[PDB]
Amino acid sequence: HDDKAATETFRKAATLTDSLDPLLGTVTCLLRQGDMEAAATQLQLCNQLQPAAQRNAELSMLNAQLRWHRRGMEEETAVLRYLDQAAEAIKQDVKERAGVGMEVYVHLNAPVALAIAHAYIMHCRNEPPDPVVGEKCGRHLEFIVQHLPACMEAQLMLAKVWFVTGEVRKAQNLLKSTLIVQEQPLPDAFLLSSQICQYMGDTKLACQALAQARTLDFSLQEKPLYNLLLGTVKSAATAPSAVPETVTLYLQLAQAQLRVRDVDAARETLTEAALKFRGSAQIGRVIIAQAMLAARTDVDKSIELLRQVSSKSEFYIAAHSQLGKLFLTHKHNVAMYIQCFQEMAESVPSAQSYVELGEAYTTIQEPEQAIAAYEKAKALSPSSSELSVRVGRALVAAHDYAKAIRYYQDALV
Amino acid sequence: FLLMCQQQMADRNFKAALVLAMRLIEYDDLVAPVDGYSLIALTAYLVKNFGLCSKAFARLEQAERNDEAPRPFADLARHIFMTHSPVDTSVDSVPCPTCGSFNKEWAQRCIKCQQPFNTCIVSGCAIVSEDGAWQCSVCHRKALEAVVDKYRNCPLCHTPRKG
Ligand SMILES: [Zn+2]
Ligand SMILES: [Zn+2]
Repeated sequence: HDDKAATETFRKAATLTDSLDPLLGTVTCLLRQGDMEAAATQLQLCNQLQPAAQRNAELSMLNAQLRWHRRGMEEETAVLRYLDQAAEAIKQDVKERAGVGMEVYVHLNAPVALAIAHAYIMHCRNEPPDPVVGEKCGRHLEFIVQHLPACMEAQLMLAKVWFVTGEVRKAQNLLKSTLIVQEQPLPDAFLLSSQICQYMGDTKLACQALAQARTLDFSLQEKPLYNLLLGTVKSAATAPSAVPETVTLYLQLAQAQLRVRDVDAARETLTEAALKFRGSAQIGRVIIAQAMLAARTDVDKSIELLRQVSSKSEFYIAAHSQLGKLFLTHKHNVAMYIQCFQEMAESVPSAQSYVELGEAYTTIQEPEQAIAAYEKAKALSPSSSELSVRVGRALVAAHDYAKAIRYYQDALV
Repeated sequence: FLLMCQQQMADRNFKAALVLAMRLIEYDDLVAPVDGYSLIALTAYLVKNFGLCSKAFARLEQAERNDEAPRPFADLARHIFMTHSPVDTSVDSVPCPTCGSFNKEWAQRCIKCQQPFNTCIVSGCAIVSEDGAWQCSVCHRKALEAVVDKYRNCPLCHTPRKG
């Protein structure tokens, strides 16, 4: 990282022999320094010098590196292709040069190969599933880890995406096993692991996990991440030179302004960050955070915010999943509640929707409609036998003891 | 509602007892639902109708299962549901004065146009015509003429009639 002096060294080395690889070394360090213009111009040259079939590995990175800062949000798919263009190539061009290890690691360039995992994770989700690009993030890491299982740097990104797995028992052991043996890296996975345990319901150890991160240093507090996670169990966000990373920072801000009970500051950072992060593909979560506060401010403004998201957002149905929740204990609506759950049931059909709309019919104590919605939840998925238990419980709660016997016998068949 | 809902059995006109009893659903915070749903199921049985009794028994038994975590309301629910047909009788017998939509006698709003109705203070039926609606000038309540003619005083304030 002697970037400025070695930048001329590449320019000497590129003049000594004009080759694509050391030229891309010049583009890499110019990106760190800020000369995106010289970074973009020579990206064109290396694109023209591209080998026709076996596309060069570091070439696709300098495609993905330059575009990520500005075009990467708009190229969240396109740069991911440029990610895939070399990610499979490093899977393959190294495999083309296997056998003798000297060819393996020279085309590996693990700092480039680990930068793929750095690029992939910020493109991927941060939240566990319910009771593919995430797996695509997860597949390439186990590809990196399998050949050389010792390295903790590749382990930590692997141990991270094990949060997406949903095998919570097998994960939290692996999260614990790798963190205790290897002590040098950052411990923030310890907090995140215990918060998954609290997310399941295992809270007793989560109080002690806070101290475990705190044990090594006070330097964690330079990240405001810890202080919130400290308070979970029991200047920085503005960021001038003094996006999904900032989205996690915005989750920190959201729960902070949840706990502090500040109204004006919460709404002011909602407006400001929503203005700055409107173009992001996550603002729906942001606005429903607004909605989760706007219930204490104005119901109708919250409903308008809920209507400010289209069906292209993955959180949008989640938005409606909480918009229906707006009629749970505050609106106490009946007709509007049934309307909303029908809308989200037809918009994105699933067994779970066919379950929770059934829940809607249990909210209004209509037996037959709850029976029907749970029956089509059973019909939608053969993977609804665990939900078929709930179907049976709802129908016996719906006094249909004559047909309860028949439903149970057929389900047992 | 609770006083005349309970004494309606003494008044022997058990039809209005359900109309009174199905008005305390929104008042579950002030009076615990285990208190009112017992009366709701009791007056549902006494007029031999069902459907609403199924909902009341379901909520009562959910409360009991919350409590234990030997209950006789499960016994009563199962006994009645197996010894009688648990199907709701006719419940839509009043049309909306605005859009003509037939609604529940205990409905606080229209099921179609969503317009609230003032409820009778003694019988509990939603008033559809203001001609047969008597407005009290003291407690600011409304009732029906055919029942308020019998009572010389208001059921709420007992305001004497000026003459
Ligand atoms: Zn109407
Ligand atoms: Zn009065």
